[PDB]
Amino acid sequence: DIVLTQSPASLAVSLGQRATISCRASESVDNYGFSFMNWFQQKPGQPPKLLIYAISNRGSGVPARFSGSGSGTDFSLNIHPVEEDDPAMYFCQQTKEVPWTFGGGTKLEIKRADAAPTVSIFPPSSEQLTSGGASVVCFLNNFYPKDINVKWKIDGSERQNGVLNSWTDQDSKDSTYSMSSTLTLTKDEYERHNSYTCEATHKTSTSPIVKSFNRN
Amino acid sequence: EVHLVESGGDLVKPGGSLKLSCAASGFTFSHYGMSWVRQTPDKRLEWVATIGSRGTYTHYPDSVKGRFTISRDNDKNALYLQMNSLKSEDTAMYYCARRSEFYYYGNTYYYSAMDYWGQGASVTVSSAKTTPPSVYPLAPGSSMVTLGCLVKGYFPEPVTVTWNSGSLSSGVHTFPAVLQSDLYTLSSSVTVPSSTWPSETVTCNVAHPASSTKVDKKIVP
Amino acid sequence: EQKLISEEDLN
Repeated sequence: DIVLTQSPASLAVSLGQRATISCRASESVDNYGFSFMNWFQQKPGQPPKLLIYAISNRGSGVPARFSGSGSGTDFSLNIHPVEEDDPAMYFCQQTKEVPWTFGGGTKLEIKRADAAPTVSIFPPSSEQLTSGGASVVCFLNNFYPKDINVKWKIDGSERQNGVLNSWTDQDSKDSTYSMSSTLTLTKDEYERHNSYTCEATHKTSTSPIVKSFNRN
Repeated sequence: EVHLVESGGDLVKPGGSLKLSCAASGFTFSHYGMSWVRQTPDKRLEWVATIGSRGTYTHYPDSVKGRFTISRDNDKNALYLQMNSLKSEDTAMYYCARRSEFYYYGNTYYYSAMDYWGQGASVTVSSAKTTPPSVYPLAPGSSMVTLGCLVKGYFPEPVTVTWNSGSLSSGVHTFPAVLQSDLYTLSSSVTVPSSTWPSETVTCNVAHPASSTKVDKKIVP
Repeated sequence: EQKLISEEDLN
């Protein structure tokens, strides 16, 4: 086996700037004058797409913004300038011999201006309720950077059980991230207490953004 | 133009078997060698199989060596992947791809450049039972409003969420499902103007192919 | 020149 090491693991670049992802190989991929180095672009929810083949050849429909360079055991992908459409996963594959191994992948994100999250809080649904269930959903949408924190307070006290968090990938239109937090409780445990609060703390402020509701 | 469509994805208990098919079109199938590449939850892509154009030469990585076998029917423009003795580790997204060789300055070389891929076929190897999900609407507690759908207690992945059958695309956020003691759960949120809702309907379409499910929960105030 | 091709155009 010939394993490839991709660096960095992730990357944040402003619009118009240059993005430079590297790929290093175990053994030499050179041969006949070229190298079996290939780059793919995988946007979330989609199958990887061929970007480059044989070190520097662009795939069909791949703009000159993308270029490959390198020889022997060292190669890199270059994107200049970077556009809104690029945030995605990038792998470097080798085909000089079986197995044809893919690099670990490099995540590319657009670096933009900070944005405060838009918080919403939803009470268990009438159905989930008359089923013996109670889940409080809290949405923290379109914010930047990715790093954020949420806390759940019931009648004024943090809670660290029954909470499920899920982040979306960087949006392509507004480069913002979103997160979903869900507090799941029993119907009686829910009717027991009364005031449920969702508390977010983002770099865009020291004062937490809180949203809540009374079971009343 | 070039179109590859996969099928046959499903849940399978360990030691089982599955046969993935890949419908090819928009190019002379018989002139190219196809392949199969799978991707696990950790995102890593792993080449699994490849067959020659005529379908005489085939090869696999020590990974699925002996359990998998690639085949093709050029008369039916189709690629196949038979999987046996399925481990849980084989759970992943399976893609088929066309291969192209290389023309380097006046000579030709086998290259194995996968220039086209199918949408993929999710394959899960787990002893766990198949459970439809529970679809719960999420409306505001008390110029724009955010709504959402809750999808809890289903297995295995995946499920497909949609709002107003695709009419609502922007302002939507469908989050990755989370694993909780052999039961995934995920939510989706859509933000729209207070003008369209509740003045106009807002419904999410969910679907679990693993258990032939398909719920359409209209969100109500 | 550099380009991808079918296995058939290979020989």
